[PDB]
Amino acid sequence: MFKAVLFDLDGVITDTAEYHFRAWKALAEEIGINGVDRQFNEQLKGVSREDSLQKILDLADKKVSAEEFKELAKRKNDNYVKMIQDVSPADVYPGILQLLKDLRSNKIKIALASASKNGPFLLERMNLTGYFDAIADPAEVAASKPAPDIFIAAAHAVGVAPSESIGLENSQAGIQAIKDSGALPIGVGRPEDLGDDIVIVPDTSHYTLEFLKEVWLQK
Ligand code: NA
Repeated sequence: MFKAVLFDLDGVITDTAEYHFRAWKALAEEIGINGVDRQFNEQLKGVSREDSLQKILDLADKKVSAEEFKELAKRKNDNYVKMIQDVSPADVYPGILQLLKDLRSNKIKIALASASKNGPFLLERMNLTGYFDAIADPAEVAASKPAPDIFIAAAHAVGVAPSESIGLENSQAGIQAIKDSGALPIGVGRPEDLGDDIVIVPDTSHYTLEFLKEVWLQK
């Protein structure tokens, strides 16, 4: 039987992408740049804070000093941190609290494998801290998704190998990272995005202990 489940945060436990988008849009309005919409925002996902800002400036060929650039970037982060003060237990995705309860009661380890610099804080705001055995620190990995480093780190932190683990993700890069770690992926989304060679469920309500056990047996 699998010994651990490795969770991403965004797209699995809750939505942080909406708050990043609102913070970038507010920044662009402040500096007078048009075109930061949700389609455009697809180009900012999984990209560094600095590269995202540059893509926004390039919409208007807008030049700023190195100083101004550093401070516009920090300003957007400050706004994002303000916005997530309102996250609550009601923001947890369907199925996820019941899964955490069932994993804990069956002595299966629970770890976070997220790029979020605010993971510990967000789990505290959602009242989930007491379910998690470890949180991998994204500041300590040498390579980001699709590299396997953050999934290796999450597994190791709870005393298991990835090969003993299931990983849950909604992104192409995260699924590849789980695959290359040695863990078993179960995606949430559609195979058109995530692949034909893994099990995929259409939404998080399908993530049940019974289903995870079925997928592990059949792998
Ligand atoms: Na995700």
